[PDB]
Amino acid sequence: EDPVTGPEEVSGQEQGSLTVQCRYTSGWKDYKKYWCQGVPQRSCKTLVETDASEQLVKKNRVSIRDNQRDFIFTVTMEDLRMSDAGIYWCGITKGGLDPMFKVTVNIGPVP
Amino acid sequence: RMVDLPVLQPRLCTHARWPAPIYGLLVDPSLPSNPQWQNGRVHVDGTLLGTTPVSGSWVSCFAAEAAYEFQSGTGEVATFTLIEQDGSAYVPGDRAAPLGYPDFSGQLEIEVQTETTKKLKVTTFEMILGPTTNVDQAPYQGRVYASLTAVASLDLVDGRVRAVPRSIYGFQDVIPEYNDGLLVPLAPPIGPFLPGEVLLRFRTYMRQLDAAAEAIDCALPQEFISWFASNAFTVQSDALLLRYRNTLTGQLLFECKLYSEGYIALSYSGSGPLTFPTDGFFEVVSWVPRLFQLASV
Amino acid sequence: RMVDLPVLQPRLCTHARWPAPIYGLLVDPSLPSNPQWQNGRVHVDGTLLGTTPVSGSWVSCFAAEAAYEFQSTGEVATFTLIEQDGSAYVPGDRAAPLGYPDFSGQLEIEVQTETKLKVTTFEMILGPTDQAPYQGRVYASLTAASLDLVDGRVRAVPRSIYGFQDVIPEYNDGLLVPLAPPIGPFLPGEVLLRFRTYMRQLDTADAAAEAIDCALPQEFISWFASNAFTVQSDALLLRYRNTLTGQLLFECKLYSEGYIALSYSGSGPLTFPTDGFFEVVSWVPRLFQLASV
Ligand code: NA
Ligand code: NA
Ligand code: NA
Ligand code: NA
Ligand code: NA
Ligand code: NA
Repeated sequence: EDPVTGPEEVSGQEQGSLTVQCRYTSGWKDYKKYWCQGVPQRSCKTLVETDASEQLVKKNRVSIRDNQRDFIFTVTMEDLRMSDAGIYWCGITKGGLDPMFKVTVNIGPVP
Repeated sequence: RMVDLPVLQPRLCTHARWPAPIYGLLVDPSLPSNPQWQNGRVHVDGTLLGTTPVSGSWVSCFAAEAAYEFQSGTGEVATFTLIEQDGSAYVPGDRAAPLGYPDFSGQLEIEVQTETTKKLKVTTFEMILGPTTNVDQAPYQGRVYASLTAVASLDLVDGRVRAVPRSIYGFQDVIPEYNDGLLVPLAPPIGPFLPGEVLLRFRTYMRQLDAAAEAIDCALPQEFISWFASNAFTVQSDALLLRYRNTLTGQLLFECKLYSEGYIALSYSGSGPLTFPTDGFFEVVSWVPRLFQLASV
Repeated sequence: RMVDLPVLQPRLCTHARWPAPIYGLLVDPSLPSNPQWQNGRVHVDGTLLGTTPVSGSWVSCFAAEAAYEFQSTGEVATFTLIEQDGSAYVPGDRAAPLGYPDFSGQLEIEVQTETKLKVTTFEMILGPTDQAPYQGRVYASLTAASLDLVDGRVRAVPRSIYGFQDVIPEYNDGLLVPLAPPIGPFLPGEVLLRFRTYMRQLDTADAAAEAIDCALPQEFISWFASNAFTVQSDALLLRYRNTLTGQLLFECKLYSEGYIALSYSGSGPLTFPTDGFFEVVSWVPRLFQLASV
């Protein structure tokens, strides 16, 4: 059983928002959580990261908030555009190899 | 004795930053003019710079004490306590990493010999070099991590390993993460050059995963590095005037300056790359001052 | 000038028959005394023998134009060999293109392929087992449906080996080829000095059983090839000394044909420190008797 999991595939639309539920096991409660973009996996670009508390952090068009009661940190990507599509990662920061879970983000136009 | 060079053709020599034959010889003003390569660096007096090793078999490789584990969601994970490739202990000092450690960035596929408790086999691991990682790589501290996707444990036995490079994904010719984001001692950037002078590049192509060939350059063939390291010449001036001649006929192709700091410059004012024949040889002419003006190519 | 050697320690040098660092230095009278290795062969005057290349990166590798095929056997590769610098291979006075493996077994090779780019591991039987690298044609295969590979030029590097035997491979479908002569001759009581590394075998459980020897480090080969010394006698008297102290460890004879002999009468292997250096003393006749080790 994995340390952090979420949706394998999410889809959003132009100017819309999408929400990614990164669930983790209880042991990772007091660790920093983050949302990463791109490949190679281990050199991905961190878009936003918590300070290991429950306070919401927002950078550019991405926000993150850690729920340390239900052990879920929620990533919101807002004002979506086509260039946002690609490979992302739920991340937990620790010494060495991070627990990471791949989330593929599909972006389409509004019908 | 007076400095000399072996009459080896570049096409027959060993690349100094990726373990492959030298395939090209060129200048290219559109590339970064002062690269900070850590392998392939030597002074003409024989002093090895950066992480440059004597042997070409050390290039872009490493050795380590390996401790293995399986972690669901990652696969088989390796914690490498780095050693020097001859088995001696690595001591953090005035270089960025153990000798021969990769001096470029990307996701490196490495091969090590493994064994289980459950015969010997060769296992391919993924190791992120840089430019930045979320793995806290610190070869300067003797600490690197690698992993491979697996549904269940490979039941690997801990022990000493030699890691050889198999391929590279997302290659970037920038120095890797040597110390978890902290600064490290580095060989200085290659240079300086006079106005109109550009770096002579010995080129090979590395196996890559992401169809155009992936070029990587070095300042000198590995044979020239061991040549200077073995001869310990006395340095008399700022640079050596070299002539690159055809091996069979002796025809002159270009003249260049081998600076005492271990890099070759040509006088070239073109915009794009200029490739040269690889079946020539370099001959030392004389010592010249730094301001010696080369004939343009 | 008089022949000299670089003061490089063996443990810092490059093996000449398998692409790996030199890890050991030994004599072993229980091993074949006159091996017919084709790589790692050079005269003291600089003449390269057999398939010996200048660069260690050519060792146990090859280059070819690859033509791929699927046989419901698996994916099959037909390699039309070229020299590793891209020049045409022409069958001549050596067994194969320069650097081609000079041992036997089933070799796992890795080449760049395109279906974009990937690295694919093929199985290549060296034999004797219809391989003909002397003719410029060798075959490899991989168990598989078709991989839809695109034909093109390749460089094949060794990953591991299955069923290793230190005998020459099948160079010409079992027929003869021009070969560098067997290493030797030796005086009575003289044995070959071996520079040892370890290859990656898939059928051995002990790492110590993966040994492969060569006659000289690759750095000594390029040293002689670059200097073109004049040969004055049958052999050179060498002294192997500790680098830090200068203490003499043993004396040996570097025969002009490119192999080192020690006088040793023991039954089993005798390993030596790898942090010493060789120094040329003088020219000696063939009958010069070494002090035993
Ligand atoms: Na948090
Ligand atoms: Na390095
Ligand atoms: Na970096
Ligand atoms: Na980490
Ligand atoms: Na073919
Ligand atoms: Na051969």
